[PDB]
Amino acid sequence: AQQSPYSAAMAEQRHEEWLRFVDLLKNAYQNDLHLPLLNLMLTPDEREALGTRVRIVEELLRGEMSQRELKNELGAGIATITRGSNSLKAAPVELRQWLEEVLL
Amino acid sequence: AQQSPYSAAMAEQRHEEWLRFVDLLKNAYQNDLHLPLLNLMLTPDEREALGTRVRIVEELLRGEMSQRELKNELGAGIATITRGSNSLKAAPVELRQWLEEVLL
Amino acid sequence: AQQSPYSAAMAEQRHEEWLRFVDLLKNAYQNDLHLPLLNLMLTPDEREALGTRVRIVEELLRGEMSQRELKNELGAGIATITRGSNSLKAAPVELRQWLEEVLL
Amino acid sequence: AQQSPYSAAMAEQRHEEWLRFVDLLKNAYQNDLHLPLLNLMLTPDEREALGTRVRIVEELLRGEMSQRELKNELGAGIATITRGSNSLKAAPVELRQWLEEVLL
DNA sequence: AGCGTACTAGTACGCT
DNA sequence: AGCGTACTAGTACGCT
Ligand SMILES: N[C@@H](Cc1c[nH]c2ccccc12)C(=O)O
Ligand SMILES: N[C@@H](Cc1c[nH]c2ccccc12)C(=O)O
Ligand SMILES: N[C@@H](Cc1c[nH]c2ccccc12)C(=O)O
Ligand SMILES: N[C@@H](Cc1c[nH]c2ccccc12)C(=O)O
Repeated sequence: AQQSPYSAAMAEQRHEEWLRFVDLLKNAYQNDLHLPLLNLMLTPDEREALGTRVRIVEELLRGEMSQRELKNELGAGIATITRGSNSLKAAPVELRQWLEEVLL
Repeated sequence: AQQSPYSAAMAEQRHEEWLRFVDLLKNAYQNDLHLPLLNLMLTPDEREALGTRVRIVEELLRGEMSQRELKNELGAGIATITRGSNSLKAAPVELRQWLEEVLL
Repeated sequence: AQQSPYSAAMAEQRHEEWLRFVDLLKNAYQNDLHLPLLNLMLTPDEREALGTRVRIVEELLRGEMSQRELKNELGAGIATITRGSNSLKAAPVELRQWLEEVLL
Repeated sequence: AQQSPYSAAMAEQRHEEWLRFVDLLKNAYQNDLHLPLLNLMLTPDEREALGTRVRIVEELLRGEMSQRELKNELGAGIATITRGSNSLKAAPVELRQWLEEVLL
């Protein structure tokens, strides 16, 4: 939400800035300053939502439990598992297969 | 927005789920799959908000422009600059001083 | 609003000046002069904002009403409840659990 | 600032709530939870402003330096010393004289 | 359906 | 005079 422009016009300024973040975080990891950087850059709520999403993504690829079970284990809405499910469908083959290795 | 509990109870699990994210992303960067991973894990809006926060944090450390100017440059609400400002106050000395190197 | 520095520089002096306040107020309570001391030391507006914050913090721990409700009851902006909410998230376990005793 | 009503009407709700704070802090001091309580209740900026005010009040009573000097030592505006000066004028005799003991 | 929370809008006010 | 920041207004959006 950033006053939703859907405008091809400047959805561009708010991407090169995102890449600047991606790069800075990159250095942070290398200097071991990623944790405080992520504490500075994300809110507590964002960090938690992210915790849940990795579990969802992991378990989905794992496929050892129905989505209804996953939702119970995590205390999540089913909508949130579907978001992971559809996103995963769109992820590149490379990413999906690398995830099934590290995450499994 | 996950049933806000402040609950000493399990803010640890979701916290441990969050650390699982931190580690995975760590690997992603190392394997050069961070970009799609972050495209899979965050929504377009989160990516953008993050772009703006790096700018805010950078310009605040830089301290060459008032916050009223920063707000006009970024098209942000003053409240968002204050969140960065207060957060920065809370950041570790280590982090603030490294940011002022890479980010300046 | 005192020349926001984040400056490792002297955030200790002003911090040590702040601790001088904490100790003086301590004495005030013990001698029953806290009320005028607090009338001397804070402005009318700070006292009032503080009244609203205790309510927010109390009601959030209590967790019996939604934040939309809290906001109407108190005539506050939602942003002010979120500040309380996030602040509470960061409070030590000792504090949150004692608050839930005296404040509930 | 709380949308400035000057209205004798409800400047009252936003006083009994303030007394609730004064009382809660009281307990906090007794149980040694005043520090985290004050970290939860005040913003960083409020704590710092408070450090400066105690110094101002102490030094004014002390009267060993002109106000122009005080201002330099503290890096304060002269307006801020005048607020202290005028407030001190209005403080009860009891308070002023107790201050001159503990603070001097 | 409801709820928590980050955000752009634009104020007041304590400070230097 | 200028500046930092807490606030009421009311949005969007991720969540359960
Ligand atoms: N940790 C910050 C995250 C944040 C939100 N908005 C920001 C703007 C700038 C920098 C950081 C932030 C917070 O919880 O408030
Ligand atoms: N890219 C995903 C991000 C996401 C949101 N919720 C999720 C839950 C699980 C995994 C990913 C997500 C999206 O925009 O929808
Ligand atoms: N420490 C809190 C102080 C605060 C501001 N607004 C609040 C509302 C409720 C409770 C605490 C607060 C902060 O800096 O944000
Ligand atoms: N009661 C004082 C609070 C105050 C503001 N600035 C100060 C400076 C010094 C001492 C007290 C103060 C007032 O409303 O003005």
